[PDB]
Amino acid sequence: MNINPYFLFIDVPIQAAISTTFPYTGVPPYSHGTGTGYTIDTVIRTHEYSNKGKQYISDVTGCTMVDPTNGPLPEDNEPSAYAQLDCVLEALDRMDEEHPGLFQAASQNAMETLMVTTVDKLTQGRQTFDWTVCRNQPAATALNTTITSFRLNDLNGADKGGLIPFCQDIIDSLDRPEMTFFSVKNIKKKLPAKNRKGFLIKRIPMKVKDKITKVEYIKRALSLNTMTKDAERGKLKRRAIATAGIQIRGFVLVVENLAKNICENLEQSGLPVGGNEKKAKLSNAVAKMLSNCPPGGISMTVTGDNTKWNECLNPRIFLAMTERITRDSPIWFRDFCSIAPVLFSNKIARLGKGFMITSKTKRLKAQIPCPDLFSIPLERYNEETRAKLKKLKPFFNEEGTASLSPGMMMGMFNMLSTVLGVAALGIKNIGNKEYLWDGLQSSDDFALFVNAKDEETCMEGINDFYRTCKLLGINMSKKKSYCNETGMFEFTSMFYRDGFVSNFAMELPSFGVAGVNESADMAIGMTIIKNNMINNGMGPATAQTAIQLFIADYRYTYKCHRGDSKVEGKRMKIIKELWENTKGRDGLLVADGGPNIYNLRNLHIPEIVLKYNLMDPEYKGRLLHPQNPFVGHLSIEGIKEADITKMDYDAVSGTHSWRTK
Amino acid sequence: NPSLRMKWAMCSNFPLALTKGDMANRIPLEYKGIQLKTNAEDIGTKGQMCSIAAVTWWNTYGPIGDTEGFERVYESFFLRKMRLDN
Amino acid sequence: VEKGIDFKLGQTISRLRDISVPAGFSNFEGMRSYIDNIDPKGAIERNLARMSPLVSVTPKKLTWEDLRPIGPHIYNHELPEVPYNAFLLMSDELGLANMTEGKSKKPKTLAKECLEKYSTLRDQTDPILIMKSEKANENFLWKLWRDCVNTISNEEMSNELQKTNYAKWATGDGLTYQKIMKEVAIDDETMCQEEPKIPNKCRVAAWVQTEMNLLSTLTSKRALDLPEIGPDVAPVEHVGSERRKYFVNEINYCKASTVMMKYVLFHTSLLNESNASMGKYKVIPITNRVVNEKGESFDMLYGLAVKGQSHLRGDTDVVTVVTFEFSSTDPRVDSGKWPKYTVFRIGSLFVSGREKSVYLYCRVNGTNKIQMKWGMEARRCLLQSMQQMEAIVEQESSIQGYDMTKACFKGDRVNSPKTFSIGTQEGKLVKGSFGKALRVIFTKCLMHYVFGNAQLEGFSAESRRLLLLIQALKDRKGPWVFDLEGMYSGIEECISNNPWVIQSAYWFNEWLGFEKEGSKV
RNA sequence: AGUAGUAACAAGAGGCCUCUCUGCU
Repeated sequence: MNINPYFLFIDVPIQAAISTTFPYTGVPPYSHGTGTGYTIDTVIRTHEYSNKGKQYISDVTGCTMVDPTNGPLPEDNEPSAYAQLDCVLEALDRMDEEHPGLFQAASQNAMETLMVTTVDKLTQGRQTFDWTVCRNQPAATALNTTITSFRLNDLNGADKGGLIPFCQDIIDSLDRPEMTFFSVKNIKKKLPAKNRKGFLIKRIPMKVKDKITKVEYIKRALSLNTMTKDAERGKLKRRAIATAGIQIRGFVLVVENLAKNICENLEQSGLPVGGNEKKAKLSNAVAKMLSNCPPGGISMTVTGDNTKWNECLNPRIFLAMTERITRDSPIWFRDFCSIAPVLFSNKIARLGKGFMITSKTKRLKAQIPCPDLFSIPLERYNEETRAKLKKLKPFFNEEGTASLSPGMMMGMFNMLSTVLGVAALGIKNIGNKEYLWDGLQSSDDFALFVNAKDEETCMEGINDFYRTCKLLGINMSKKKSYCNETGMFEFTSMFYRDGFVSNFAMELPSFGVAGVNESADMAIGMTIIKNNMINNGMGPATAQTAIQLFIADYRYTYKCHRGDSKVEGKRMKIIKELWENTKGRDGLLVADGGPNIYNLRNLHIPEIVLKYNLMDPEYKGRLLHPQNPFVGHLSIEGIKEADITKMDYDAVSGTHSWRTK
Repeated sequence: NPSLRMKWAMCSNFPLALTKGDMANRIPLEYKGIQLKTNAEDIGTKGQMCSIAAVTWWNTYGPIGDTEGFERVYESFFLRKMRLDN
Repeated sequence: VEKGIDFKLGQTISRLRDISVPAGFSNFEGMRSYIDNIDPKGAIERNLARMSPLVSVTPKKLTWEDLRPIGPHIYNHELPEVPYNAFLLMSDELGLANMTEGKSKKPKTLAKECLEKYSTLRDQTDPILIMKSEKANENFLWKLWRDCVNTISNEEMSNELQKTNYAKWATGDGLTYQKIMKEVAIDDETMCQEEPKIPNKCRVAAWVQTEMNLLSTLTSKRALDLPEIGPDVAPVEHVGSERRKYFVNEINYCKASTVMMKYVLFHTSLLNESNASMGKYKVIPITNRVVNEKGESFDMLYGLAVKGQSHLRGDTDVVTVVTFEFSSTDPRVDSGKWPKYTVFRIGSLFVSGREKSVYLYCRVNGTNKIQMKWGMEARRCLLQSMQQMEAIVEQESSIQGYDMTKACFKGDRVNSPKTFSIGTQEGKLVKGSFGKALRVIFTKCLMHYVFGNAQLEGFSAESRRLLLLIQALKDRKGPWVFDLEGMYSGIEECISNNPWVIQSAYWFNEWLGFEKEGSKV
């Protein structure tokens, strides 16, 4: 009897058992080597979809630029970047004239948040390309080194405190004829020795003061670090992600805030919604669209994906968008909200590490860096890399970075592209034909419902939506999109069938020891299970199994198994002695060898408070000792605040609140 | 990785940072063949290190402290427990 | 003066703003006046009217005939059978069993107590070479087996292994290339860039079917015992405790949970040794603890392993693990499954009165820190199972108004045992129970862990859309497709040499044949 | 060899020699 797992779908609907088509128990794929090849491929693909546009040379940096906007129309189903300007202006005008007062309200909210926030908002994010040392850094140290190097060239806006003088310093540093900065350099200092040579060439760290020119500061300011996307599930081949510097974060923050203020009052946007509100969003959208169908007419639904989505959107189209949106606003905010498209239309990709050339017979290897990429003849690379380099060559600058005008290259404007998608969805009709479309748009994903008299008119409306999105640079994947009747679709990997919503493609996290200390990890783990059960919709028996898996990992990591168990060790000897000496055994903590009591209803309670009225008086005297020698000096981070990589747990400072060296 | 770091730290003999006082003098240097803490001096702060078996030694045979009025401090979670128990 | 904010641009950012306009404009002020002043109404219709008709979706209606079978090159009998490339043995393992009282102990001690009971296999010194790999060295591999079986059985506490010539051969010492300066690399003409080795193209082997058959069934021992929770008070805890106590009662005695715990404990001790001793070769035994239905604890010894030099700085540096595992499966019965292994015949056992031959499978293998770190967390193969179980229960709770766990498991005068389609004996369908379906789901999660790399990720993500299209055809939603050859060609570049992906393609073809055959009725 | 999969690891840095305890009822 040959067991077949797919036969499960004969007696169960496929949406109810779709979680077996998520292989989330295996290893997510990592990327050993360089992401120089993938970055070169992304540069070539970006410049390939827009090669029929206007090509020129920048008179600021000297890079070869390419402009595809208001270019020729496509003639094939290949991807395009040629977004017509009047079509985007008409989509935004219809979006404004259907929701009156929306744009002025969003612009006023964005300015009245700009006149409030401070520069510490530029630390609550991700890694940051550092122009000082040409590497990724955290956001706090990148902002700190940028401020302390701006102080040398008399740029004292950040000493005031706000965001507007700091961005004034950013756009005024581009006019300095020379920029000086603090670069950490291990420049050698010679030391004597007693050996045959008598010198030890070592690398003593210090801080030197180096300076570059104005063009080099501009090219480091417009730069864009690139790497490979690690641990990304769902694709076979890897890809490159970008990371922008600190000269651009303050403008991207305001443009994202403006587009979020637009998207919050949009009735066809599935971002930034979250929780069970998303299942309500799918059900409300299907109910509103079935509450509008003609009698005797068919309502279809296209479940769709966007191919090359962040490679075909232009920053000039985003410049035109933020020029249209902030229209009845003052001039300085109209110039402020038009600087992030300027810095994204002149961006320069950094090419990564290089390529490793080997010699197999002599068994040697070396790494060709990015400047010397064209310093060897091209017949010493393999065929894929050789075609890559032949196609890259007109865009390579001699510092090892390649020019990249079009495309969004990872997605920093994840809300303005959503606004563009909703602007495309709001057209609803072309040429007074008998259909109407609506639907949802989540950054890269989308779902389009079409009501019409029959299904031929539905397919004609779908074709008009495809040809209309060609005019905006919105490319719809014809290999990853299908279309069926209403009542069976998918959006952001939430599946919908017959009113039932299956919420998945959330991998269950590592239910294991975070590593802070004993009481901290117990509180963090139980809060992880409670937050998963509230937000992600984790079931009851699944959460009890998650409690048990966390308890097993917790007892392994801290060597604190139950006192009536046969586990042995250096700690379990004294733990079993404590279990022998204790009268009331249910008051002992988990980490002292006692039992577990956590169930679904008391995950919010600390362990010490949960077990306090059951402890022996001796055990709570030694446990809650005032001058216990394990805690040390107090601070807020050792009490409540710690990250999950943020939460706030409740740790009573007893003798399980130690810290390492 | 902090999970593996906490795993390999608890495998090690002396991963903790025992502060000074008389209470760190109450804890012995070994106990029934288990070396609880070491006995050394540091470069800048002059300290020692100890095992987690020493923490369980404190919880089993340590000195009784004063807890006449602990429940007045953390009464938020005790109100949570009072709501839970009935 | 007026209290207005000031933000006045320089010269360089004004020039960068001037050269950032679309085609047809000169500076920024002309574009801004164009957007402010003029009216754009009615341009989308003209732009659609002058665009070519070759830009379309070309939509086609889906039938049951347009669904060809995915991956047609796995039936091609000139490709090699896909080999066995898992880390440890799964359905062919043989634990030397030694009954204890249940106390934990050091692995070296466990192996020493397991080999002293089975002292006829430890004292074997003359091998009988059954199978040899292509590039293996059977003399060196046999000397490494003797070196491990003597170092685990001496009278000390150390399991360190001396770097002899065979341990340096097997652990791959002295094979890295020396880095040279880039000037000598540029000036030399014989230094090219290596062409990548793409994965192969193998056909369906029959051993994956027997792995799915045997790891679903019930054994007599259980190696899974999760810790406790508190009492149950609220009714959600009652429903959850009922579903837990039925799921674990069905999953406990399956072979897959034994294999899962073997993987967990082995990857734990391997990661501990790789971080603790980077410079030594250390002997690491493959062990487990198992319990029958009377409460008697057994220690099972499954084999021994040699860890190389683990100076793993980055997260993808490879450490070399050489594995010697006991078995009873004759490696000449299914010869196309074991080209990666060197098999000796090292003795005999009595299972219940009859002699079983005992073979030793030896293999050079490797791993990085990410796979060892995800190895200790293979108990997540319970969670994704249990969660999936509830998605089958609550749909039944779309029928009535109580917890239908007992109804799906046993039923009453109202309900019945919900028989599931479980598999295909002799061509006809075969119906199993809910526990058998739960064990098939648990083995599917486990084989996603064991046989999982980027090919499984890509194949799952590209065939899920095909499964949703087949669900749309079953419901008569009447799906329309735009480019089906693209979906199929995105699927069929993921089937190279993963055994689970090839068997998933075969099983998909079989189930699609059943669905087409049942559509005509 | 092997792992792995479009590209890396199979030690590195220095003057023959140094530096980077582990028990899953």
